[PDB]
Amino acid sequence: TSGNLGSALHVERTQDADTTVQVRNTHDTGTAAGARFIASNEKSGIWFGISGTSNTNTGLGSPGDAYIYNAAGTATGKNLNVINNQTGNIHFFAGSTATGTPRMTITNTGLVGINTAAPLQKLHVENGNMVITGTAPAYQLKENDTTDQNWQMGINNGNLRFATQNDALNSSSDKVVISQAGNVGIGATAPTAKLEVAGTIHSTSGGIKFPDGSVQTTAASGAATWTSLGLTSLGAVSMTTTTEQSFTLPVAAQTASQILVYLRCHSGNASTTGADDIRIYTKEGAATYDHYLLMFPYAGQGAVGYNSDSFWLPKTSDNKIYLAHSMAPGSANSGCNFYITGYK
Amino acid sequence: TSGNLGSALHVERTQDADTTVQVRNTHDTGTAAGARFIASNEKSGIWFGISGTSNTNTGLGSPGDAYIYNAAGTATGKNLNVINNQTGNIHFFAGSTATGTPRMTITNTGLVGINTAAPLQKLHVENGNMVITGTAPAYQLKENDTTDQNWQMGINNGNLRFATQNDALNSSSDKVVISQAGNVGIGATAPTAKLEVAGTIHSTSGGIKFPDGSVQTTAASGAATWTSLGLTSLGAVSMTTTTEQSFTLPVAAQTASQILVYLRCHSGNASTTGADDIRIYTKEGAATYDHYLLMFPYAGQGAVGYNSDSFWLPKTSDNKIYLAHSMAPGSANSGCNFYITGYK
Amino acid sequence: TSGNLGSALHVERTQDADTTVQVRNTHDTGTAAGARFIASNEKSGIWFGISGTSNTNTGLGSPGDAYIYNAAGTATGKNLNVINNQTGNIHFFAGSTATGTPRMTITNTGLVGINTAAPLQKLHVENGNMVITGTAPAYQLKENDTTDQNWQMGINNGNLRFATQNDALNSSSDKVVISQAGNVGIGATAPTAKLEVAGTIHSTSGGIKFPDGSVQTTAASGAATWTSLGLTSLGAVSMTTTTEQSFTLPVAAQTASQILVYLRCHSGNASTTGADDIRIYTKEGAATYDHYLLMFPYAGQGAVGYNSDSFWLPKTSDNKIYLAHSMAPGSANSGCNFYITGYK
Ligand SMILES: [Cl-]
Ligand SMILES: [Cl-]
Ligand code: NA
Repeated sequence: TSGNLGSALHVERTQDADTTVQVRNTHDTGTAAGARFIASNEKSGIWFGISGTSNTNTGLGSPGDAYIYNAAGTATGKNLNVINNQTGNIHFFAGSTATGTPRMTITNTGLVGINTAAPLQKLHVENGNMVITGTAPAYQLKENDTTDQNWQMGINNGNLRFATQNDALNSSSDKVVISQAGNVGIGATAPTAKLEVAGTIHSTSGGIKFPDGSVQTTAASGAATWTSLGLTSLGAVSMTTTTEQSFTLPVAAQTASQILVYLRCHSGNASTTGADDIRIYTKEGAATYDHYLLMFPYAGQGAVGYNSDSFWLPKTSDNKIYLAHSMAPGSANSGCNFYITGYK
Repeated sequence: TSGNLGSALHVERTQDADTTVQVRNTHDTGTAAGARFIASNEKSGIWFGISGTSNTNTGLGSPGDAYIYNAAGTATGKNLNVINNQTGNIHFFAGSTATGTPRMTITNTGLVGINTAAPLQKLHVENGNMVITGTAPAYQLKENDTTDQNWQMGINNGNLRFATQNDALNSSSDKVVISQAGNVGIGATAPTAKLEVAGTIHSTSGGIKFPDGSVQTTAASGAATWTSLGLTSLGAVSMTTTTEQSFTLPVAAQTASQILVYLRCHSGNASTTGADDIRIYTKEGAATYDHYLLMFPYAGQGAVGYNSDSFWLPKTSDNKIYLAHSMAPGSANSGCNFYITGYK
Repeated sequence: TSGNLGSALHVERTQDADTTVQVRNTHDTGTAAGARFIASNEKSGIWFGISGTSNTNTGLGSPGDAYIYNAAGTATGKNLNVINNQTGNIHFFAGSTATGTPRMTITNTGLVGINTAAPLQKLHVENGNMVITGTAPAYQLKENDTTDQNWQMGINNGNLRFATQNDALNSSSDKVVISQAGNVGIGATAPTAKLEVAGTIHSTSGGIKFPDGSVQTTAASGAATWTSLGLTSLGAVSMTTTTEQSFTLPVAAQTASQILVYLRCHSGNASTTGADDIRIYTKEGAATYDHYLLMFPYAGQGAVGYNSDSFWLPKTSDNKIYLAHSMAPGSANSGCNFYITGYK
């Protein structure tokens, strides 16, 4: 050996010039003219050449085109393999020599760049857009470590559709839609509102701003109208005790948030004298919700005093309402009538 | 014929070895050295070769590179056609022999795979990402069966923009935006809220959860303040009938949801005796909304009883409010005054 | 010269036919059989040929395949350059001759079409889908005029993730997520609601529709329960003036929206006679919020009249509440007690 690291037909000439094997045909008018090299076996073959400037064989291309043609012959299923056993790239230059920008590049590590020789991802389009077309084209994302939990962004009937997809990529399930109108739907598919959500909407912080006056809300709801019950008595009121009196709410209101009650009292020639702050209230455990009505009996008087109030109380879990005299007025010539008149 | 299914220069040798035509140039230092085959017509030609390891002709590549070069000559508009007339693939291998993973594959049915020989879509990037770059690069989706109802996902000024697009792909109309801040806007373009929607937001089910206390709301709105009208009388109250009395609401409140009213009554030496549950109410068709005030005249008495209440009633479509004595108290030494004092 | 615009081995024949240089090997059974052209220098070389139908050299492909093979030799880092110095295209045809649809096209201006010879963008997939696969594959959009303000649509654990990204494409920050469940989150990452927004939600117009009854809301919030204070006196009421009396709200309610107050009055043998419309109100600048309670003293009477009311008033910025007699009733045998009983 020498340690110096450097055929049926062999053409060799050492020179500061291309050593060239040329095939040539200058016939400018023959429909079948051309020049080409062919490598073949007994079944098929591969051709490398250029057609004449009047060549009509569209199987190879247009007149004057160049071609690399792997023929059919009697062979089937054959590949054409383009192989760079090198750490360089495969460069495709079109409309320039190699001094131009490579239109496409396949690096030695598998990356593919369009309009860039240095791709950053497996496919990288430099300084340009991408488009896909069809009757329902979709950009799909297939996750390999999971099973049938894939995604896609597609178009259908002008609606941009974000849909899940299976590992076979053939059973989409629309989850989000945006129409040409600009309306978005999440679980809806014909979004009429600017944003329809077929489900609960949650503000984790901040709450909800409104458009008429930029109203900011982070609470709940209220009311405006109510169901009347007329003068539905809650029971007899004792006039002789200052202890707590309970009353059971009508079944109809046992499902309400608020109840409206009416308390009326009168006193003529009473058996006591003094100010009775009647307390009306509902209970949620320790908490109470409290209203008062004044009843001032004056013993012996030849007249009749009277008072009433109508007010709202929270409807609580125990379905009761309570009443308590601060001073027992007495039943003599006096009265106290307690009614539930509405609920909501 | 035989049924056995199997040139200006013809090189044939049947053998268990490559039959080879070789051109060769070992000049390692010439700036113009190389070896190549050329097929040409009278206008242009195509070269297949390798340059010398000191070749400086950058039109073909870097020193020592291999090349397929379709020349310009005097020909214009010509194609280079790479043709596999076979049901196999076109394989591009870079950095390996054919025993490696094909970097790119073009199947016989038109599918293109990067890093996979078995693509599932027309373009399929196996085990890698895709990126597009520019000053406003966009992934576009063109629908062919429709006319100018296309979509795209682009970037502009750090904002991810989902915009409709025409079949010419040159007139985007932003519909959704997400900023680097993380804010989303639907019909807005400078989203300040975490989610701005230039239009109605609809919860089809579930309603709306809140962040302070996880409040869940599926209703509407209420109030807190109101417009005062002072003591604006609603009209004279008859003291002599138990039939329904109507009164017309002031024009100012005819647009409100609720009205606040004040009813006062007094009775001295009256002409009747008994409990009068005065009923004050508003009407929506069959429905009524009802309050009561007690008035207990006592004939002959040398004193004056008095009562009043101030309360809210729904403002209804007929713009009226009504009053009804359960017992006519009489006008003698007595009075009933009815006022609308506010609305909201 | 003539103005007419039209080698170590030179093969030329002008004819209406291909002028052909052929190399051929019909050995159908040799594991090493093949036919090929080779261009080489002293380090490496490039081969163009076809393998025998029993050729086992997988480095070139499968038996009978055709190949363009840029060899390793003693050369490193070398490119294979495919160059069309023409305004035409580079066409890749697979499964057809050039009369078919080009599977891939590289135009002279750099555009790349799959299944189309006339691409509209730098990369254009005609009548087909695109898919990317991996353990977390992403479609990325890199903006060049800005610095580290890029976007991407990826998949991770079945969740479609819209995340910002840097110009190095290696530090994603999830901003929007959609789960296989169909739930969307903006700033959340495990969306439980159909739409979670970790921040304020803004309706620029239209407001908010609801699902139970299609309720439409564009306002704010209300209440239902409240904090009781019992009978907490607001101060002494003067009985001798019709001028405005102020009272300071308890510190506990100075942070509330509404306050609930209780006013009681009684009158026996008074020193005046007439109707006193006691006015109770809160102030926001010019605006007042007004309730009234009737007190009708009757001088000399041998009885005691009484009245009370309990009602809600807006809690205003000045933390005061006010009271005003329309006629001073007098302190003789009479009383007026004013309490704040609740707030919310
Ligand atoms: Cl009275
Ligand atoms: Cl009262
Ligand atoms: Na009274």
